[PDB]
Amino acid sequence: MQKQILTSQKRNMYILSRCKVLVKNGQVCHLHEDGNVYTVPYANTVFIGLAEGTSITNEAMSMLAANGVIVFWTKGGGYDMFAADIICHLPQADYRPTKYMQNWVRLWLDEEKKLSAAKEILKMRVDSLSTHVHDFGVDVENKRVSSIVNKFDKGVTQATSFESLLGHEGTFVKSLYKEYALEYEIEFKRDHKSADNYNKFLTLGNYYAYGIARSSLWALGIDNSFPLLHGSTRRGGLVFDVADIIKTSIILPLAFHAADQGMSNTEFKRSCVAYFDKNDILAYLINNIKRLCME
Amino acid sequence: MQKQILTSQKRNMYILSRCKVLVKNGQVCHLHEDGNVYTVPYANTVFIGLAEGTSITNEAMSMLAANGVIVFWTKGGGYDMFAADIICHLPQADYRPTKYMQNWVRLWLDEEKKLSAAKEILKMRVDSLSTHVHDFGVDVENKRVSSIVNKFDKGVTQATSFESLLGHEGTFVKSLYKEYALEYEIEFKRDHKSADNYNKFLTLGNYYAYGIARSSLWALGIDNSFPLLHGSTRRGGLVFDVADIIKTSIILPLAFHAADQGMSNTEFKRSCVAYFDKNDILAYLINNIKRLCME
Amino acid sequence: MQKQILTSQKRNMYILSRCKVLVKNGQVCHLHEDGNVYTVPYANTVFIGLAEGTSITNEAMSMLAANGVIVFWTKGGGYDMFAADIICHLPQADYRPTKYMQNWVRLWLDEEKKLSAAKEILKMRVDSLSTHVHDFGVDVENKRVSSIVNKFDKGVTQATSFESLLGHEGTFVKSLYKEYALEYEIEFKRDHKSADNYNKFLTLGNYYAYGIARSSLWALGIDNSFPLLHGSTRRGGLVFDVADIIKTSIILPLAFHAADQGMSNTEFKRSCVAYFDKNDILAYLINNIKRLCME
Amino acid sequence: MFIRIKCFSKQPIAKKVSREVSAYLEYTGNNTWEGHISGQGVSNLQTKLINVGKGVKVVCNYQDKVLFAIGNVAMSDTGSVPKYTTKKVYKPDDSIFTLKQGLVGVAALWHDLGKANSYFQRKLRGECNPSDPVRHEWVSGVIVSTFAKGNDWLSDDFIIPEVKHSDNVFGDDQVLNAVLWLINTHHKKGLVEDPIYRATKTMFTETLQCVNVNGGWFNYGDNIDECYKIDTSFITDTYVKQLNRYRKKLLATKHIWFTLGEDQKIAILQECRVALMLGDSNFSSDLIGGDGSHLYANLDECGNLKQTLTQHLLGVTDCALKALFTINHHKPVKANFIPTIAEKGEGKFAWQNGVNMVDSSIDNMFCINMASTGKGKTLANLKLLQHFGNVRCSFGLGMVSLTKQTAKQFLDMGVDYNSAAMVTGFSKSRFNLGSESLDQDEVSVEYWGQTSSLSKVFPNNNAGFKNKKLLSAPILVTTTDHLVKASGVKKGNKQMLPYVRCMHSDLVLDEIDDYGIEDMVVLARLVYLTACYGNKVIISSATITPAISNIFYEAYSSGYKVFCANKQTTYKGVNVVWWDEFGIKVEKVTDQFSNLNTRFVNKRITNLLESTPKHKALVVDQDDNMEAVKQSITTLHNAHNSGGVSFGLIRTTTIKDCVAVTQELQNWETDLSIKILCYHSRFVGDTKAQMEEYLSKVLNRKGDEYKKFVDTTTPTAYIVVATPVVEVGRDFDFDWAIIEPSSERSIVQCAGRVLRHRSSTPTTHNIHILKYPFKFYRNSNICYDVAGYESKGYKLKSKNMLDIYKKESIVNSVNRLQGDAAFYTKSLTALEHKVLLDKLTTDIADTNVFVGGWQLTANPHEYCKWRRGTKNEDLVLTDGKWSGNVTTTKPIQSKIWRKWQGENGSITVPEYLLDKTICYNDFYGGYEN
DNA sequence: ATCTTCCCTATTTAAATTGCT
DNA sequence: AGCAATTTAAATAGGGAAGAT
Ligand SMILES: [Mn+2]
Ligand SMILES: [Mn+2]
Repeated sequence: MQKQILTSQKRNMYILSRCKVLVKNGQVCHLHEDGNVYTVPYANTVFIGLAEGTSITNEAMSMLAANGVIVFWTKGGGYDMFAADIICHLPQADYRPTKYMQNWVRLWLDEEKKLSAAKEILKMRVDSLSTHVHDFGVDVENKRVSSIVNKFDKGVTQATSFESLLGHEGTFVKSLYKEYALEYEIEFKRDHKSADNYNKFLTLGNYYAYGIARSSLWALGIDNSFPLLHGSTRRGGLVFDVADIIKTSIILPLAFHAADQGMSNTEFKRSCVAYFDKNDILAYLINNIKRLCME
Repeated sequence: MQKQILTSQKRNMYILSRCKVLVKNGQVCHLHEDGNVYTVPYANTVFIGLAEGTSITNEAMSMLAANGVIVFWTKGGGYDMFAADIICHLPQADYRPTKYMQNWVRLWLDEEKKLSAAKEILKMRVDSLSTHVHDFGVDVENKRVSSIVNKFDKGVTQATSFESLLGHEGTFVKSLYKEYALEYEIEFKRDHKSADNYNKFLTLGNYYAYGIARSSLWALGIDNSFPLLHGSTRRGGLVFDVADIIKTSIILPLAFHAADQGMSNTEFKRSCVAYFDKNDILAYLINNIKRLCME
Repeated sequence: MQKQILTSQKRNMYILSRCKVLVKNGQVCHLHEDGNVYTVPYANTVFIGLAEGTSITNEAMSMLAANGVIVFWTKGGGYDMFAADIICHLPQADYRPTKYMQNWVRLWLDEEKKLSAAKEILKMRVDSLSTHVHDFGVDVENKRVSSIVNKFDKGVTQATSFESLLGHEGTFVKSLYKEYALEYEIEFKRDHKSADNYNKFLTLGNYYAYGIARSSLWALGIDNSFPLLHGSTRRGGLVFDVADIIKTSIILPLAFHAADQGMSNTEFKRSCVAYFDKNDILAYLINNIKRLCME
Repeated sequence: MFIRIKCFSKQPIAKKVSREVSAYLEYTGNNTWEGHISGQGVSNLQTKLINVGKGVKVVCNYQDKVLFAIGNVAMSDTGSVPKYTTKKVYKPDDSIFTLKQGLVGVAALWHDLGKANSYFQRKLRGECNPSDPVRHEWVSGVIVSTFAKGNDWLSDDFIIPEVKHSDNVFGDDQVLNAVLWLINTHHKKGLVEDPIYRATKTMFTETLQCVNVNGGWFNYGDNIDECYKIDTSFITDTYVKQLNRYRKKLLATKHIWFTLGEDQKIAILQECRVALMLGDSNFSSDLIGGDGSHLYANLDECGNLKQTLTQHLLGVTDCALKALFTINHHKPVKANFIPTIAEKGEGKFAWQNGVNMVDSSIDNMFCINMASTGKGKTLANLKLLQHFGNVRCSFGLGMVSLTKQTAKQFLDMGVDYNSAAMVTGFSKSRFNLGSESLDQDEVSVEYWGQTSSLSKVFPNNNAGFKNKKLLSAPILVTTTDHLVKASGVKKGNKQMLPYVRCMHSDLVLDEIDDYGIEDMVVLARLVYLTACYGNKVIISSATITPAISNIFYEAYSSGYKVFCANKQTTYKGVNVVWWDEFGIKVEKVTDQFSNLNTRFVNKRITNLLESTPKHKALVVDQDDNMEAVKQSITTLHNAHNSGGVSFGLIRTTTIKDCVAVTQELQNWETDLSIKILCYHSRFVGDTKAQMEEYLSKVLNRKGDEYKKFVDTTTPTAYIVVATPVVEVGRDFDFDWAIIEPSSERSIVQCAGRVLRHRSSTPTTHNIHILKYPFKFYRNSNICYDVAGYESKGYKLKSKNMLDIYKKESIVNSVNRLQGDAAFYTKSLTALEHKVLLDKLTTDIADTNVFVGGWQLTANPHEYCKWRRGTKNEDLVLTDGKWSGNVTTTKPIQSKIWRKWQGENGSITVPEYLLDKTICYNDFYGGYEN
């Protein structure tokens, strides 16, 4: 494996569905019931999600974890309404760098430093918006998005608690959900259990940003049991805290565009790889979480 | 095959080998090598392990995680785990780090509890030596070994700094190395690069010790970035610090016996996991970490 | 062959260099002087070209002609200023549509009608500029380009003789070539016997526009032997009017961009395919001669 | 258009497809081509890649979606191009496939035991009547029933016992009864004449016990004793071991048979019967040559003795087993990814982006497309089919010309003949004249296409042109009668081809309201059968009645229950997609369909009502409808005209009514310049077709091209007197219409023939409804039964349309969309809705839609007849000379605007009017004079 | 069970030669 | 000179069995 592609420099990501994942001739490959064995670039894979009807052997996990691939399952607590337990195995056989845990927990225990870090990660939402622009959807520089970003920053500046924070999240996300919906001419209510494409593509992008966020966390050694946002509806830990940096900048525009431009699940999945490697979002989140812990 | 490991008091770390785990008639079972299905009771197990030759499916994964049975992927033997998720307080109701984890963090932070816990980990390492008495190895009650034990006890009790504890730990470890070299009629000097039987057998036994200490640290949710003796820049130093407890008590006599009789590596693996299963070495490490972190 | 792809929707486009063009096992291909046999898609080829060291056979030429692929030979220029003579095999075995040739003849024989067609075709290059705007190079709607095409349109409106058209043709070519030179910050002189990349990329685009123009003329049955613009300098046939309608709109900015970015000739071949395919320049030329013929 | 073609092929079928795919694309190496080409280039590449032979393994990708997949190449489920491809994948408790295998194998080794009687031997040799007294399927059933009553029929030695004449062979054992029904109905289903049995029998065996020998098998019955004296020469090696292995297969799997539901048993036994006729006809079609003598089954074309009964039974068994395997394990060939569909709809097609609100991964879908006409309904149906992936559908439409219109839309938008197959099974002689080269129309019958793998299990490699177009079509744009035979037939093997067609393909039925009530019943039977195999039903009807939409949903729900419990999956419900031009709504509906459907209907009504009223109808007060037609023509010309020129449509009910209105209007003295056309259906091939093309080109009002097909310079009243042939499938736009009332859906449809293309609102009134139908003067007891849902069981208390309709009313689909069961005896709309819920009900009855227990019998194909019409004999005009009692006559030549002459063709005359001369005429076709 | 190595197993591609036009 | 028929042979794919963890 020589040096092994840095995990920020891995570009392939997969969520396999209705297959038996195994190893043939040393190959991570998923076999469907039609007799088709598709290989996976395991030394270049960021994550492999496993949907319903999936199965994986031991050796496939053995040479995915040796190559640093995070494997999660989309069922269990994967109904995304409670978002309690998306079953997500990490490769902890590799002994990770430690200093990001140290600076992360120094700021975690200190509640005032946790509050300030939460504000930085809430500002990372609008930072993501500005950095990652899309040319097939909402312009970030129009009056509504600039007004709501200004309102979000002036609310999160004067914030006092995590209950006040939970509320600012409600506003940003819900109103960005809505602002897209009115510009995409669709009455839209976010529902993880909804059948319309505007929600199934959104849940697929939720799993994709879950994988990117969890790979960015594990890269630095950061776990999930140390979240910055505490609330009643914020069950799920730090992986959703990192992942909702890039809902409204990446996952939500791609999902809305996909649904509006009638993409299929496969091409939305691919549009997600194209945006996650063209702008290098994994290295973005990894470097930005280094900025978050730092001292 | 089916293997039971007691870990804390009542929950059992099940290890499954050469079997296909799925859902039959609404509950999790597994077809084994002999073509006979075996079910699993949800009440008596929390950790379930997937050894070599083992595949699990998606709805089995989901129903296992919905019953509080949290799954990990391991190399065959049950003490070489490479893939898992993080223990919470409850798997479905909430997401909080375990009390053990938080206690460890707090103890590590304040300098006095970190020094006291470093002294305590070496106290229990001397306890481990006596507790796990071998047959082929040297007598722990022998006058030279007891003199080394009392020298280590005096040195740990009278020390006020970590580098003194590192020098004393190295003196104790290599003094036990010298004692076992005096037993087995050889000039033994500990180097990882040597290709002789004693050094490489001790190296792969140390890797087994790192694996079982990693399982013990994971099973209480203790993260791999808070070492007691080793430095903050040492990657996975807590695995090495916990494995130090059983490196000179269990791994060293088994490795020197293995190099004395000169048998091959797989049967040394089966001797190591037989000693782990017979005397509940993982349960000893689990109770050790509970007594360290609870204080 | 059912409905052979209408010539205007034929897409492939080559100039073959240092290879003998033959037929293997059914398909037309070209074999270079190292053993490499690359197939030609003759059913979708617009034209092929033959550079130095090329040699086509009989049944290959037949399979190109019966499918309707116009074939020329690039070399033959022997003067100091002019692309002298390009030898071009017309597929006349396909019997052509007739009344478009009758319309071209009824405008060619009447001198005032030829002058009127000369007028509209001189402003056709002006509207070509306006329609086909590249992303690189100059912007068409700047003050200098609009001033020179306005002076060109004002002068060609009041023109009454073909020698005045030739003079205004010369000032137009000098104006564009030099403005592109200014943009790309180079000194430019159009010599077909020059080693500078802005020149032989322009001769390669001369060959490309020649092939496009004979395919457009042959698609409506128009011969090269009816030049509506004629003179001492301008003696090439109708190909030197329907070929340089699209110099300063398509080829010359593409040639300057290819000589500015400076990779090999193959990126220029593929860029000519890409722009002649994306904007449908062949169908655009055919439809323009269509609205010429019936007016 | 940029495509990429990859080859999976072995042989030199990686070589002689390489010539064609290297004629159109550049070679990127490693048997992969990639390049730019046009859509017609894609069509040419398809046509010369499929025709080059069998074994072509080609996958094409346009951008990243798969364009096409030649063969049964697995290609892409998620990623594309597998690698270590293999066999052995899932191996489940398949259960019901083992059940179908055991039933088909056990029955197929027993399906022709009854040819061993001496009567069938002298029938094949030819010294007696070729029609048996009792059919050999019933004799074999008697053999199997007697063997089951004597010995244990599942695990014993066979030995054929001494059998007698039995009136019934059906007992109580559910599995034996399944085998007996498969044996007896391997040629035709039993027919039950009994009214009490038809009234009460519902279950599987409880209906099957009423299937006696008198239901078609017992022809005449004088040589019964010779028909039941039987030899036992079948006891050989391979027959006995095949019977033993299949009987034990059934023995091992019949434990899951009792865990099935009634719906399952019916659908599974229908599949078993279809596979059994497939194997039987496949082995009966080919000539095997060899024989072991002393017993025979079939005859060749020369009448010689061939196909001895032991190897005939063995061949029918293996062919039916192979039929079952290929029909139960097929990944069928789907259509191309049409690139002109997937982009956005613009303007009035902007509602077609409702497919971006539907899930692309749903296994089932029940679309109710309530969008109005002119919005591109069929294009939206194709868009909905392509939203889930590649398309495999059967566009079943009424009329030949509507299938032609949908085919022409499919051709000019994006679909070639490698994916589309227009099927009209009559070979009409309506050709396009003027210019063959400058046509750019007249969609024809070629189907370059791709032959499916199911053709090898059909008799004699399916058939020639027609059945190859039926079975192998990815998209089958067909007349509907090539699909309604899937639910079952009286006599023969005509069920299997639409059955196997609808098994692996979706079903798209457009404007189902124009069909008859029994036609809609058998269409919802087809919907249930299509949903039985997980395919998706798209219904596209704007004027849907809740009753219809409900019973079609319930048919789809019973079918999806069959499909859900067939694959041992828990039934979550049906993905219902309500759709119109104002929105879409996708809900997982397992119950409470009625409130959601009526809420969508009310939302569509409120989205129709705030728009401007386009059809204001006034019911006239003038009793006599002749002079009511006169006064209404004068009034609506004086109110609705385009500079003195107006177009009127006199919609009447029947043909002699049409010629009565025409002959009155021609003799009507007025200052108006009336120019009269007759537009009914009784016309000769030439004349009729000519009327169609003229009317379609003069009533086109999207542009002013019609000003040149009529004399619009002089103020003229262009009047078209027509029967209900104008209100179905005609893209006509009249300035105004005068309607003889027959049904309310006729009112809504003839409102749709007025201002269909324009958007200008009428000021006063554009429809004048007559006071009475003309049958009031002929039958005052019942007058609306002709072209209406009035009948002898549903009689209006009053026939006055002031009593049964609003005097001033904005006519739209709202009255049909709402649904009212109360006051059906004195309003037309509630009369309509009543009948629709009282015939298409959620019962099984015998002529109903949930039919269970009777699918086993021939009853739903006899008492519910698709296109039930009158006797209908055809008087044929041959070169100007008529055949029967026709007598050409001369029309009134007063106001005829256009009259086309005819020389060939045929007219369809009911047997009632055959008694007298139909008196064919050049202007108006058939009448009573 | 999973996966690997190896032995059939023959099925499957590539080259080679050579009259024939 | 391209091709076709037709041999000849090298290699590719797969299935079964046995040995490892
Ligand atoms: Mn028969
Ligand atoms: Mn038969």
